[PDB]
Amino acid sequence: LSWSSANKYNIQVGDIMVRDVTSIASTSTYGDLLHVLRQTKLKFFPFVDTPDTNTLLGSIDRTEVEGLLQRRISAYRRQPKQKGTGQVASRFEEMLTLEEIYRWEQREKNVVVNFETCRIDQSPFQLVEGTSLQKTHTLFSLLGLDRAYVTSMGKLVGVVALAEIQAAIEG
Amino acid sequence: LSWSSANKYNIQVGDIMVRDVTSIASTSTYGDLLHVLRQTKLKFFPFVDTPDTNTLLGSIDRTEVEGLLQRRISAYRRQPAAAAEADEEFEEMLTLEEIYRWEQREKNVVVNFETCRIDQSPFQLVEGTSLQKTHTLFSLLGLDRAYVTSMGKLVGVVALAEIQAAIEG
Repeated sequence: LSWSSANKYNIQVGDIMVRDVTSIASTSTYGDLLHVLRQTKLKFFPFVDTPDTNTLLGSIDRTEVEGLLQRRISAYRRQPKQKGTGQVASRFEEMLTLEEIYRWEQREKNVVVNFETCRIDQSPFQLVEGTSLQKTHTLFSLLGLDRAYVTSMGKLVGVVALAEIQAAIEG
Repeated sequence: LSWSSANKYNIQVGDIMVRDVTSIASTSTYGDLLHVLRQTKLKFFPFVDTPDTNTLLGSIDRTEVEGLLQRRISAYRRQPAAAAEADEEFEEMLTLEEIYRWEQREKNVVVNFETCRIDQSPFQLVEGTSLQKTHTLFSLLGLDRAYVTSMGKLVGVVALAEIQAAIEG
């Protein structure tokens, strides 16, 4: 003779995941890049199909985005005691001024970016909404992750950060 | 009428194993669970990876499945414990009409086999295996049903009944 019942916790990536993701799509412009760099602190972004479709194609590093932008800026002016100005005289020729870079983005702020010389990284996992907070935590622990992208059949749906996960697991 | 009159030779799990297994996968819903319970009489099922990949991760008991379902149902009518199911018209009891409505709403919700107990099999039974070795396997472990696998993948079920009969016919 016996009875039947029970209870439990039941949290999931979705009741933690941020649905407003700062992503970079193959259709974004150099203005989009500068924005992501200036308006965030993220060390990497999800590299999407298109802001509409949202097919997660991988992720791009901040240092990788900074590179594309640098290669562009330089490959544009590529023409081939006085007052001191501020300038990113990289390379080693003759101070490429800061006023120039300001005017640079004014001119190419809407030019779609060419992510060809850029390195997109493939994720070694798949994290879906239904996933339990415990399996999501174990995933982060075994791979040593800080941020993971939750997908839905290839499409970006949100971002989960280990911080948010731990806190949710303690609340 | 009917017909018959045959026999067998050097038989193997495969020439006996049922290839259409009723399994439970980690991706199945609560409807799948209610299905397996209402349409079968099995005491346990093979717990698979995905119905597609079919990695045999273990096996779930019927009582175990009934539990997960029970735990769901109750932890859906809000929060709280203490209330038996029942044919309506003694209070705070999940009425049978509610449970009906329950499966109508959670029928396609994938199940969380976390609170559930999955049992690891102590053996490996492959297709190439001879009907004599499979019988000895069942005999020593005292089995009724065994899952035949192919490199981790669920391939079919063999029942002791089927084995004995095969060994006599």
